[PDB]
Amino acid sequence: TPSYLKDDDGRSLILRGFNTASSAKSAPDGMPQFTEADLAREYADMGTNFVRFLISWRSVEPAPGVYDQQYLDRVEDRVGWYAERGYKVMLDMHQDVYSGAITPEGNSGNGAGAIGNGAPAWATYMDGLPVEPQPRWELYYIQPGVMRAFDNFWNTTGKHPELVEHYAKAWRAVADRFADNDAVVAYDLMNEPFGGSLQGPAFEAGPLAAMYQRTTDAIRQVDQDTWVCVAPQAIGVNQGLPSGLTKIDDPRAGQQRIAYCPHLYPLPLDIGDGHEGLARTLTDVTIDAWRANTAHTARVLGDVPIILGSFGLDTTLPGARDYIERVYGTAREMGAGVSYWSSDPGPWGPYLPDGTQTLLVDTLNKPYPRAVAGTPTEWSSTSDRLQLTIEPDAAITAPTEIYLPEAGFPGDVHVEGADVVGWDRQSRLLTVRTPADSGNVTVTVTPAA
Ligand code: NA
Ligand code: NA
Ligand code: NA
Ligand code: NA
Repeated sequence: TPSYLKDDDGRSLILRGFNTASSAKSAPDGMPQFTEADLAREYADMGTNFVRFLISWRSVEPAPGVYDQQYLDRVEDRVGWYAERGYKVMLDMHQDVYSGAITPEGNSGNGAGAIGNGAPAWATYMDGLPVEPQPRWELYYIQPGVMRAFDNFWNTTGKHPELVEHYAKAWRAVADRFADNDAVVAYDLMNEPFGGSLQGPAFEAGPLAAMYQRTTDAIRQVDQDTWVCVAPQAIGVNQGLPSGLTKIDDPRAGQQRIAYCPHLYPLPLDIGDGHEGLARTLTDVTIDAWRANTAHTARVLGDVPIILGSFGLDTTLPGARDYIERVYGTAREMGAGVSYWSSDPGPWGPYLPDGTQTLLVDTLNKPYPRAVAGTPTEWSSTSDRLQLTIEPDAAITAPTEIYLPEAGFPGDVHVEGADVVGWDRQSRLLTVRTPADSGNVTVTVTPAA
C-alpha cells in the first residue's frame, strides 16, 4: 500500500496542482510569468494545494561558486504567495535539452532559454559538436552537442568531474534558504535526467544515482526534513519502460524522506494526436505498465511516496478529458500526488492566452481530500459527492481537510461518518473529525438539502 508525505500535524497529504511555469525557463530573472492574482484565480477555479515550482541551476549559480541570493529572494517571495493560500511547494531544478547555451540563437542569457534551458553557460561543454535546428524540441536531445554536454556533466568523458559537485552544492544553497520554510515539502533534484551516450540502468544506477546521493548528502548538511525527490531517466520510462534507478541513502536521523517523482508521457497519445481508437488502447496499456513500473521503483527506493511530477496534453484533442480522468484515477489509486504540465497559457493549460478556460478547469475542479488525519485507504469523488476511508491514527489531533467546489456544494454540507469542525465557504475547505477507536472510518460528504 502507498506511503504519503506528511504535514507538521502528521496528516497524510494528497497533492494536486500544476507545474508553474515553463515561462520561467527563459526569464532573465528566473521567475515565471505568473502573478499573485494568477494564483488566486487558480485556487478559486480548481482548489489546488500543490505546485511543482520551476527553478534553474543557471539562476542559482550564475558563475561557478557564486550563488545568487537575490534570485533565491525572488523564489522565496513566490513561495510566500503559495504559503498564504495553503499550498505545499516542490522546487524543481528544471532543465530541458541541458541549457539555453546549446545554441547562440536560443540562449536568452547565461543558459536561460525558451527551448533549451537549465544549466548555466559555464557548465555547458559541447566541445564544438553541432546542434542543428530540429522540427520538434525533443529531437535536440540526440544532437551531438547536446549529447556531449550531458556526457561532460555526468563525467562520462572523464573531463569534468567537478560539474556534479557544483550541482550538489547549488542544491545545498537552495536547501539552506528553504529548510525553515513551512510551505516547502519537497526538492525535485533534476527534471527528466538524460544520460547522453549512456542509457538505461547503467546510467540510472551509475552516475544518476551517484549524483542523487551526493546531492542528498549535501542537502542534509542544511535541511533534515524536506523530502528529496528523485526521478528515473525520462526517455523510455516516461513511455512505460522500467527504470533501473537504485536506492538512495538518506542520512537524516529516523525514517528516510526520499520520494519518487516520475513523469508520464505515453507515446501513442503523442504520435496519434489524441486518445481514440488503437492509440487509446495502447495509451491505456502504457498507463497500466507505467503504474506497475512506478510501484516497483518506489519499493526499490524504500517503499517511498510517489508524485506524478509531470503529465499533460493539448486538451482539444479527441478523448483528452477521458485521458486526464484516467491518469488522475490512477494517481488516486496509487496514492500519488500530481502536478499537471502546466499552468502556462494555451490549450495544454487551464487558460488560453485571453484568460478563457480550457476544458481542463472543469475536469480538475473536483472534491478531494487535501490532508487526512490517518492513511487514506480509498476515496472517490464526483461533482457533488466525496467518499473517503481512513485508517485511524489517534496521535493526530488536526482535522481531516477536504476541498469542496462551489459548483456541486452551493450551500452547506452533510457528512456521514465524521463530525464537521469547519465549513469555510470562502476557502472551500471542509474540516472534519473522525473516531480513532472504531477501526477504519468511511466519511461521505454530500450537499445539504
Ligand atoms: Na538572471
Ligand atoms: Na559553455
Ligand atoms: Na518545509
Ligand atoms: Na537513512
